Amino acid sequence: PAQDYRCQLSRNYGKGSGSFTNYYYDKATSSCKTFRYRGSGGNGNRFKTLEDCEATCVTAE
Repeated sequence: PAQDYRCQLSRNYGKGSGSFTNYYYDKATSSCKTFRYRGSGGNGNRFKTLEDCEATCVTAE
């Protein structure tokens, strides 16, 4: 669960200014969940889908 920093990076949080809603890999649950991404200040490892996120992070390990 740490092949590369692409399985780490930042999540920021995702309050939302315009809200896009993408996924991010939350390393408190070690799984991909969603977040508004904010839009204007989304400083995180954005993932379009969790199946994409899980692919690299969760399944490539």
